[PDB]
Amino acid sequence: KSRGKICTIGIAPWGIVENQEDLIGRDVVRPYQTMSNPMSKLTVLNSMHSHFILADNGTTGKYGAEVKLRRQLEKHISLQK
Amino acid sequence: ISKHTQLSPTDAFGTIEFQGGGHSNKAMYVRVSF
Amino acid sequence: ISKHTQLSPTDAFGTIEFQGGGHSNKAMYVRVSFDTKPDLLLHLMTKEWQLELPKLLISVHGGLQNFELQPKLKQVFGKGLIKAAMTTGAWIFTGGVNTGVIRHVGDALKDHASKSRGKICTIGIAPWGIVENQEDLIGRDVVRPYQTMSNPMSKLTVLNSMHSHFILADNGTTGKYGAEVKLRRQLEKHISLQKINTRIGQGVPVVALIVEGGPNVISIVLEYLRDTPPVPVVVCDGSGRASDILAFGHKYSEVTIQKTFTYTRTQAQHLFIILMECMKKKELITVFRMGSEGHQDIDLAILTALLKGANASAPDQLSLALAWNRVDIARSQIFIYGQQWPVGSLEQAMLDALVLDRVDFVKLLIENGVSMHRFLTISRLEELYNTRHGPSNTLYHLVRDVKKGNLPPDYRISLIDIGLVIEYLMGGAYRCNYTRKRFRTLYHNLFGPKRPKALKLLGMEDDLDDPEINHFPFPFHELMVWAVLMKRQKMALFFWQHGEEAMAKALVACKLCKAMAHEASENDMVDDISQELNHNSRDFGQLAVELLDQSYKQDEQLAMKLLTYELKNWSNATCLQLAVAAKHRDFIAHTCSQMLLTDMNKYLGPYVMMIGKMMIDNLLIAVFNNTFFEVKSISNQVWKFQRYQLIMTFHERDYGLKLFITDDELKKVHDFEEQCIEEYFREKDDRFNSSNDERIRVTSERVENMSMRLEEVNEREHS
Amino acid sequence: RFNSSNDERIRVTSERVENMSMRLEEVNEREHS
Amino acid sequence: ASIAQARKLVEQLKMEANIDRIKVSKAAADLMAYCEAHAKEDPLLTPVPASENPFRE
Amino acid sequence: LDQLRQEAEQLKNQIRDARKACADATLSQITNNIDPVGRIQMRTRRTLRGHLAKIYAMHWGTDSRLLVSASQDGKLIIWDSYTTNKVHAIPLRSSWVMTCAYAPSGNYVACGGLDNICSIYNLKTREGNVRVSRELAGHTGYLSCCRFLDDNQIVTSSGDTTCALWDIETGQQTTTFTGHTGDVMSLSLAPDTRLFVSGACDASAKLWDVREGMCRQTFTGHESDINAICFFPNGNAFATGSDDATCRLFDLRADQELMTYSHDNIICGITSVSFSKSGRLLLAGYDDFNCNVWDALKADRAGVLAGHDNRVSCLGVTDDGMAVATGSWDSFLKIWN
Repeated sequence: KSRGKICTIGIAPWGIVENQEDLIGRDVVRPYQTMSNPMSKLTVLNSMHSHFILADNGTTGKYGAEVKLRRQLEKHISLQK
Repeated sequence: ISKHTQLSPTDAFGTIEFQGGGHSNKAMYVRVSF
Repeated sequence: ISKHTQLSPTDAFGTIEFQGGGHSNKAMYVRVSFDTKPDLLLHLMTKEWQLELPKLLISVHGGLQNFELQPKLKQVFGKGLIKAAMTTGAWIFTGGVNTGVIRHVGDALKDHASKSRGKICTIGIAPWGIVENQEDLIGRDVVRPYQTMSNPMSKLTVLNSMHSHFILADNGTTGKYGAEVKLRRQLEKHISLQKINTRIGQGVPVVALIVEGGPNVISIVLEYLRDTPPVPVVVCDGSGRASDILAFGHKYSEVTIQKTFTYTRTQAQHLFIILMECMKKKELITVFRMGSEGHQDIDLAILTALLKGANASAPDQLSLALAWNRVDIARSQIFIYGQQWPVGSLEQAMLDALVLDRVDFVKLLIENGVSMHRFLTISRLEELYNTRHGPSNTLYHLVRDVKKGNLPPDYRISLIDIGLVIEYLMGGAYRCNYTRKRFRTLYHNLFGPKRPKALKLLGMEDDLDDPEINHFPFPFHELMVWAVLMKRQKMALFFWQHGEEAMAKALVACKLCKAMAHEASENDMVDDISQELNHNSRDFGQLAVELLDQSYKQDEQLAMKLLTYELKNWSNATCLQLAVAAKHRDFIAHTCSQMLLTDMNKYLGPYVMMIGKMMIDNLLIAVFNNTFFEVKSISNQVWKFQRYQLIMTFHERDYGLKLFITDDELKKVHDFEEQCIEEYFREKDDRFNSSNDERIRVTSERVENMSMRLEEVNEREHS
Repeated sequence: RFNSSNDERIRVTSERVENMSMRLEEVNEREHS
Repeated sequence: ASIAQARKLVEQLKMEANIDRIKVSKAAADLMAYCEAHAKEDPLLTPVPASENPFRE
Repeated sequence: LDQLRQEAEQLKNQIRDARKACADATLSQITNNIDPVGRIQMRTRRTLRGHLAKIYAMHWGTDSRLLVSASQDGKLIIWDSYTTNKVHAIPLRSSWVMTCAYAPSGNYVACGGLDNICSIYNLKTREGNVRVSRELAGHTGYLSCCRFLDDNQIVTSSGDTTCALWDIETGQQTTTFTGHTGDVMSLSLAPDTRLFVSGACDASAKLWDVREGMCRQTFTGHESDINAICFFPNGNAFATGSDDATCRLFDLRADQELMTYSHDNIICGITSVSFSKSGRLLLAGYDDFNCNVWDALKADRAGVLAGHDNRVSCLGVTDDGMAVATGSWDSFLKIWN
């Protein structure tokens, strides 16, 4: 509909994506596959994104380990001028 | 266990390219602790 | 008497010419027995009447009276019926007399025939003795004119006009019913027994459209529901007759008191004994009503009616709609949340879409996650080159020319021969990747174990790990190549808008179109393929020039650097050389092309060419004065085109011809090119959408819709 | 070609707009409140 | 769906496993009894020049 | 009802299990005494010079004096083998015929191939010209190889998983040999005329018994398409030629492999193979330009007979075993001895 790259930021825990693999390449390009199977309980990362954050706590497949970091991030943004 | 984790360095971060979809989406991705 | 008939072979069959209406229509008729088998019927239809299998069968049952329903209510039915019969091949089963809904559908067919072109297979299946003109149609193989003006005295009904095909079931008696129901039902069964081209193994889907009717129509719809292959039933609410009472009875089931309408014999004759089953199968009832709920479009409701009754795998539904070529319905029904596409089905669907040349379906599948990288194999491309489900092409003739015509019957074409044909078209110095020895090894070691079984005797034949493999780093390049080769312009254009190095692809495509047009002109072709290929070459050159100019306006330095690198995909050249071989006047004459030469006389150069175009011929000065401006312009084009040849001649390899840069800068140029082409397409959309005529057309359509909605609002009277 | 010309579209749309305006005035005429 | 095909191999398998597959020591001696007795006539392993041969000029 | 696969699994045991119980003294230890052949060089006698292109098939004449030409030109040229001359030349309707069978008496010739039909031609017509007797339609796979029993009964090899036995005069086929899956490229008759073992794609030969249309034995142990097969003269064995560049000799009356006859330099397939009159020295035509005079009994090569610059496809050994004659794709035919 227009131009420009609107900065969209996503904070996702490490153990919930479908493919923690295929991304291990440090500071390098790794292609991703949009298609996914529903029998896998895990959910892929959102497409049409600008920047992504992979939160981590060690646990895999368990929600509730990302609200704290996001809240502190918004706190420091409030701490910004 | 009570969060018996380790100090392993982050070793999955950078920039990926989105295939399959109608547009090539680029997202700077970084594994990080909480 | 009980069916002891004078059985002689039939001797009346031919054509008619309608008289009385505004359309002179020709219809095919055969009078058969009321005990005829459907086998010879199908033989006659497919062979004699040249009627291929439709992708849909429509069963219509209506009253035999002369009822009338509300105007501005039948219009949506007519629109949906016409759309269904026109968009995809669908045969219509009816009687053919000028009564009931048959007269309505004949009027509808007359309506559309005055709107657009196209033909619709209408099959009139009625008993032979019903009509008054049982005579005047006895002569065989003669066009017998029919008179559509019907006298009021006769209790016999003429055949409704605007009919494509007539079939008459002789009964032994004259002017009675109850002898064509069985034949039509068995024909429907026979068509259900038939198999369509889809590899899923799907028969011909059949709908059951119910309008008006009577108590007998209730028996018919019960038969349709209770058959082992279920027949989905669509009901017309505006009928008022027994079909409409079933539509009313659909709502609020498990009262019976309200149904006591005394249709025949009050509540003494209550057919609830079978209406209980009729409403037991109410999940398959495909209701229809205009002005309420949603999806009031008759054709769209008809199509999805066979979809809810399909009950098969979702890929089967996708294949059926792809054959139907209705991408909107797949967008609507076959693509919803929670689809769980089975593994391997999507690749097969994409393959069959490619072999059927459906750009819209292909783009929808790709938007659903189908990736041409992983989907493409060498085997798939080879099968693409050896199919017959689409337009004609010269490729077999071209191969026979290049490969010296040593072919056996129905040879299976290989990729190496394709590359040989390509290199034959391109020119001398060209060398494709296919002819390279690495491709030779990959083909022989992997793709050639024993695939040409009958060729090993004839002798026309001469791995550790992998990236999945059978993988062309740039699959869209070869896809566009194949699309060009099979002469499919739209798919090639769609491929060209994706990928990288698109301008080089455009130049290559223009050169290929020019060469193929020359080949067509060389060997007594149909004289339209030649000019169509020339038009395609014109379009490719136009796209190349427009992209070049837009990139030049975007930036000058990067655009100058763009025509410099070697083409690791296209026999290792640069865009300038390709345009020279393609002989593109303006592209070479373009501003950026000229200044690109400068890094290696302007005035009097055209002056010499001025006189040369006059050397062929006060009257002379009158010719000279009126033939000077265009000649000057063309001479300028020629000189700006030939400046490259002059520079190379006066020069003659890191520079001088090309420029070589690292891969990272090539990636930067790739992103720059993708940005430029995206900008070009978006600006083209803006320019097309900003024209005043487009706004006028949109305003007209919205005004029409607003007037319809205003009338709809004015229909109600709350006070 | 005749029914796709801009001028015909303008004329038909203008007549439709005039009739629609008069009809909308008729609709607005009834004030039940 | 199709069960006769699986039978078809067995009837070929049953009547074949019991055939007279002779002993390899005895199998050789039958084949061994050929060459040394079939001696004077062969011009291809221990030949003689081409007087009575089929292929001289 | 799937136990039939378990019994076939059970019945698959006895062939190997009895064999390994039986395989106590293979051919390696029985006759190790006989000396290796060493250095024997065979000389070409006649070279049929004058043809145009690759020659695809050849069968000899039953007087050891003649053979039928089958080449890319399409001319079925009845070549005399005692003056390097010919008698008649018969171009076919289609130049793609991949076999030629010769009547055991010497009267007629079968032909077929890409046309998926078999045609028999009357050589000895009263007017002096060869004319086709009749065609044999009924095969949906191309005719790869074929041989007569006599001038009326002919076995044919087809690629549509059907092996046939055609009556000539009637034009009808009484029975069909069904039960072979790999496409049969060559058929080698047993000397009794009542048996034949064939070379097929499924790396399996079968003792197809003629008077029934039924398979007798299982001959498995090769690796790829069996492009060639030759019968051992005494009637008890047969050697095969395949694509895996290896010769694997088996036996009828013991049903076991004998040895391996392969070289590091032989990678290409085997086109045409032939025994000796005693079955001692074994011949094999290959895709490349080097043949070997193998020993199916001792894995010994008498020599390499390289005189053709093109692909070797067709050869024929005399009934009296007096010599061998090889034809290749260089439009020639040569008689090594």
